[PDB]
Order: sequence, then C-alpha cells, then structure tokens
Amino acid sequence: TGLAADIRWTAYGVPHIRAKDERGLGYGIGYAYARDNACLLAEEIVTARGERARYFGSEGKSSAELDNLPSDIFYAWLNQPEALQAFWQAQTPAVRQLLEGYAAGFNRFLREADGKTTSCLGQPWLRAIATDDLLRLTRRLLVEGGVGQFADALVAAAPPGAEK
Amino acid sequence: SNAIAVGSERSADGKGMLLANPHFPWNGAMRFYQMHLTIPGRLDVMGASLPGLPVVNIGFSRHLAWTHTVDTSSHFTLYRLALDPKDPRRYLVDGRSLPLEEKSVAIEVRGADGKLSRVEHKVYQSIYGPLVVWPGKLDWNRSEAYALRDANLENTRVLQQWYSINQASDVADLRRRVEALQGIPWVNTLAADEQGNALYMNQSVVPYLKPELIPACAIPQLVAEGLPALQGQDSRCAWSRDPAAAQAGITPAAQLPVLLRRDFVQNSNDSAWLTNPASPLQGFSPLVSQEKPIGPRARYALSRLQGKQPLEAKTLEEMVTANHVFSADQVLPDLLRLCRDNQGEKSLARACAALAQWDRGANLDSGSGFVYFQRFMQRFAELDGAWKEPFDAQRPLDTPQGIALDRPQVATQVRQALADAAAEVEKSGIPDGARWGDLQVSTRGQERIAIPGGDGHFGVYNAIQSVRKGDHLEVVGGTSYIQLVTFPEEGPKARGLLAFSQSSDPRSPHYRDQTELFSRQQWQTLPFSDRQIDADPQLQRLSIRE
Ligand SMILES: CCCCCCCCCCCC(=O)O
Ligand SMILES: CCCCCCCCCCCC(=O)O
Repeated sequence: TGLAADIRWTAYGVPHIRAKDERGLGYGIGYAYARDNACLLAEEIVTARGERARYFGSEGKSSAELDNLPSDIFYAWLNQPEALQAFWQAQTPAVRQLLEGYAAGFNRFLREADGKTTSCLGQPWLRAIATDDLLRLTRRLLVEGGVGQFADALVAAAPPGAEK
Repeated sequence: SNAIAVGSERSADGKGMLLANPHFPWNGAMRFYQMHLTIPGRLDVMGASLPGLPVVNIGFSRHLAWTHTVDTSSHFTLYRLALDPKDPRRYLVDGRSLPLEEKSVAIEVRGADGKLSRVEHKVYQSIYGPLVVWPGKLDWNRSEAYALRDANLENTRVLQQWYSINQASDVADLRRRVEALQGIPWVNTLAADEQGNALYMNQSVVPYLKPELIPACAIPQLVAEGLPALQGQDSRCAWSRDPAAAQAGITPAAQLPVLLRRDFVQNSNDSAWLTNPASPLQGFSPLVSQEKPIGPRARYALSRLQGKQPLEAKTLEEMVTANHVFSADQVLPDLLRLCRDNQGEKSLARACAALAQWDRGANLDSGSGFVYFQRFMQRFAELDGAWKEPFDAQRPLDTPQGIALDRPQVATQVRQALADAAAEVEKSGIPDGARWGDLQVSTRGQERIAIPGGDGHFGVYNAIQSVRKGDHLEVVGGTSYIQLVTFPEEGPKARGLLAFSQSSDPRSPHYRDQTELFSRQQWQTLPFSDRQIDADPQLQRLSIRE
C-alpha cells in the first residue's frame, strides 16, 4: 500500500508515469508494461527462475535460444537464494521501492486482465511476480557480458573419466 | 549499435545533439520499451528500457540526452587452472593443491507423460568462479581446466547507476555520477547536453590487473585470439586491488577512457581508440581498449562526420535512413571491373548485371544486387591477402580498400568466389526481379511487414539481422529504439521510433503500429513536455492506486 500513479499514454501506447515517490513510480511502470507485455515478462521470469523445463519440457528453448534444461541449470546456479538475498541487501531504499512498486503494478494488471491485450491468459506460468523475480531478471542481464555468454559451457563442465 | 554526440563547435544551432541507434533483439529479455518517468520536482526522464527494469536505460531529460553501445572491454577473465597431477578435481595455486567446490542444483522437468521428475546437476567451482568447457578448445582434462570470473557478479550497483543517470542534469553531472558509482556493466555511454558538450565514456566494470602483471599473467595463445585469459596457478594473477575502485578487483574510473569534446564523439562497437580521430584514445590496458581496425559502421560514420560543415538533425537521421551498404565502397568498384573483364562468362552474367544495377543500398526497393553482394562478401572475407590496400594503422579510416586484381592468384579466387556466390543465390528460391523488401520482413500475426536495413557487418548503419524462415528473411535484431535529441529553447525535441512497436502481444493496438512506420522510415515526435503530451489527439489517462 501507499501505491499510486498517474499514467498518460500518447500515440503508439507510450506511457508517461507520474508519481510522488519511487513506489508509486514503479507501480505505474509495472502496470503499463504488463498491459503491453505481460506474457513476455512472464516467460522471461520463468527463464530467469530456471523453470523452463518444468513448464515446457526438455525439447524447447528459451528466447536466448538455449535448451530449456541447460538454461534452467544455469539460472538456478546464477539465481540461488543467497545470491538474490545479498543483491537485495545491497540495494538503496529508492531502488527497493522502485522494484516493490513495479511488482505491485504488474500484479494489479494481472488481477484485472481479461485477455484484451494478453494472449497467454490462463497459462499456469502467467502469475503474480515478486521483487525476487525482478532481481532474477536483473542478474540475468548483468551477466550477459560475462558468465551468461558461457551458460552452455558451464553446464558442459565435467571432470575427465578414465580415458586415453 | 551506433551512437553520435555532437557539440557546440559542429551543431547547426551551436547546442548539443545526440543520435541513439542501439542494435538489439526484436524479442525476448532485451526487447526495448518506451516510457517517460516523472516525480515532479526531482525526476523527469524519457526513453526506453529493457524488460523488468524500473529505470530508463537510454533517454533524455530537460538538458541532457544519453545512449549506450556494447564496448570491446573485457567484463570477465578466464583462468587456466593447472590441475593436481594426482587428482583432476583439485587445482594448484602457488604449488598447493586446492579442492574444487561442488554446488548441486535441482531442476524439475515435465516429461512426455506430463509428470515432473527431478534432475540434479553438479556445478564445479574454483576460487575464481565456475569451470567452463568449450569442447576442443577449453577442455577439462588431467592437465588443465578453465574457470570464469565474471566482474559483474559483484556489481550490485547497476540499478542505482541507471536511476542516478536518470537524475543527471548535464554532461558534467552525468560523468560525475557514472565515475562515482561505476555501476555500468558492459556498455559505453555517449551523451550530449544543451550547452553543447559531447561526451564519450568507456566507463564500465572491467577486471583490473596492474600493467606489470599482464606479460606473465596472460595466456599468450588465448589473448592473441581476444579471450581475456589469465594464469590461474599463480596468486599474483588475481585481479589487482585499488582503493579508488568502487568494487574490489575492478579498474578505477581514472584509468578508463573518457573523451569530452565540443565537436563530436561516435561509437559503433569498436574500441575507444577512434571515438574522435582528431584525439585518439591510446595507452589503456588490453582488457580495456586496443588499437584494432574499426568496423565499416564506424568507418562510414567517420566519413560523414569529419570536416568543417555543420551537422543538423536531418544529417544524423539520414545516416540511418539512407541504408547505405558502406562495405560496397571498398569492394564494388573493383568487383565491377572484374565483371566487365569477364563478359564471356555465363556463370557471372546474372550476378554482374544485378551488381551493376544495384543502388548500393539496403532500401526496400534495393535490387537483388544486395543479395549477390552479401554472398560474395561472405566468401571474400575468407580469402587471404585479397585487399589492394591492406589495413594501414597510419591510414586507419581509409584502409582496407580495393581488390588486388593485379595479382593473378587473387583475380582467380575473387572470380571463383563470385561464381560460387552467384550459384548460391540462384540455387535459392528468389526471382531476380524481387527486391530486398520482398525478402526481409517482420511477421505480425499472419502478415509480413517489409523491413529496410542490412547486416552491420556490411557497413549498413541501420543494422538489421535476419534469419531464413519459410520463404523470407525474418528480422531477429537490429535497429530498435531510435532517439534523435536536440535542444531548442522551448525544451528538448526528441524524434524517433520503436521499430518493433511497444507490445509483443498480437492482441495489442501497439503490436505493429510503429513497425508500419519503421518500414516507411517515418520517424515521429517523442512527446516530453506537458504541452506536447496534451497536444496528442490520442492522449489517454488512467490514475491507479491500491
Ligand atoms: C538477436 C540479435 C540482436 C543484437 C543483440 C546484441 C546485443 C547483446 C548484448 C550482449 C552484451 C555483450 O555482447 O557483451
Ligand atoms: C541490469 C543490466 C542493465 C543493462 C542495460 C543496458 C542498456 C543498453 C543496451 C543497448 C546497448 C547496445 O545497443 O549496444
């Protein structure tokens, strides 16, 4: 609570969010983004949570074109609870508030969605999000210039056997 | 991605100007989204951002515009481990055998029967980070393995960093805020402000090794191939500590390239080196910036930016919308000479006619010559010493150039490559009357929209990457969020588009509206002031609370 935003949309559905604080500002962002892209965010959160194989099986791929199971192993390793907790603890009050607002606003849209702009209505993976999910997405992006480029390589790393 | 910042010495109005032309995916977790954020009195910023982030990543405010491009700096290092000769799950540091740590993760997998089963996987970790395998290159045998230390794993400052940028007043303030926090993970930052300053910063999170450690700490054979690889059996090859860095083991801000000028700065994903040739950036760590030949996008930009003539907004816009295939400038004149030299060859007839008639562009109405040129260049790139003028470090803007047709061995191979490229184009299912826009498309529901632009590797500033799907080339990435900002007296004037539209959802009114406009290359006002917003006849408003 203490969440409030004013949203104006101009041509092409560009949102202009006004609020008195970061919580309210994030509230408007999460809501406007969900109106346009709820399904996209839901899918990418599934990816960043390492749950692709759980929802979609081993034959599919992520939108980064990694196989579901290796992708899941990588993101389960990357986004361990301890890593998420330390990341959260290091965040300023302003950033925490932005993220809290965003999650609340996205979830508000989900509660109200009737399919008008949401093609994945009714899918089990379209669900309320938490700030940890936004941390999962952030950390996924953070490592794109690093260990993220080696996701398959990390999954493939196993000690030698008895071979010659 | 491309970025150009123009300052008071070169702009038509004597103020700042910025072109932002990021080249990024058209789908997925890096799909740009436009938004304007306001907390009245202390925050007012507009631009575009990646999914899930409650900040503006590329944008502008009252006095400032900024953008980013992926840099050439390393943001991780590989460490070659010397394995314990008695145990391949142990590794040596200063001659002492250390055990690898094992972290298991469990994953649920939905099977063919629709039921879940649990899969457990072991991740091996060293003091540096997890082990990585590239079969046939970075193996894990009984002698060696490779671990990866990612510098951004400890960068908890990334969101605060963009929020801080969002609050920046001008170029000087922006620079202070970025250098102070060092939260930018893997991009350059370029910016212009109303007072006419143009800023380039190679200011990101980069592993730091003191200069004297590099000769013995690098893996010579891997660094030669552009991999940041270090000796992991020597404790002295740990990233160096400097109290001035915002994060332990990263390069201090004073040691990273910055160029602050009043004419221009530019970047097209090359190093800091030739950001502005009048003032080369040199003498940085190999992990930071090297004097490598620039790609054809930067070479194109510099050919248009250098000199004494003023640059207007229209000039910067048209550098994108021209769709000029700049690689043709180096190759096509001599290729056409070869064509005229071989008018008897029926295997070359169609190719040579198509190339002769070609407008040298990746426009919607550009002829099949672009396709022939692409398939030729793919093969040309693999020929040895075929350049008439090879890259010359003393002429880094004008070389390489031309085909060494006077060498009989080159003429043979170049003709063969053209013959092979022609055969490939003709083997495909493309009628010769078809134009580029007939081939390159973005699918929207059951329809297709023609998309101008071409691969950045061919020097098209409007870079578009496509893949063959069905009977067309489907756009996967490239020009995405476009923003062109100037600063007239009334307030910032921003012009551009989001090429793939606001919504990824086929049901949305904003699924393809800007894509139709991108196809016709019709950029639009990005309304920022209350006056501009209120002038929009499509204005809608909703206030929400809980
Ligand atoms: C799908 C093609 C669109 C182009 C996207 C390239 C941007 C990838 C960002 C990764 C950061 C990095 O390369 O260090
Ligand atoms: C949490 C990490 C956030 C990273 C935001 C990157 C924004 C700029 C991306 C575009 C760069 C480019 O086009 O080269």
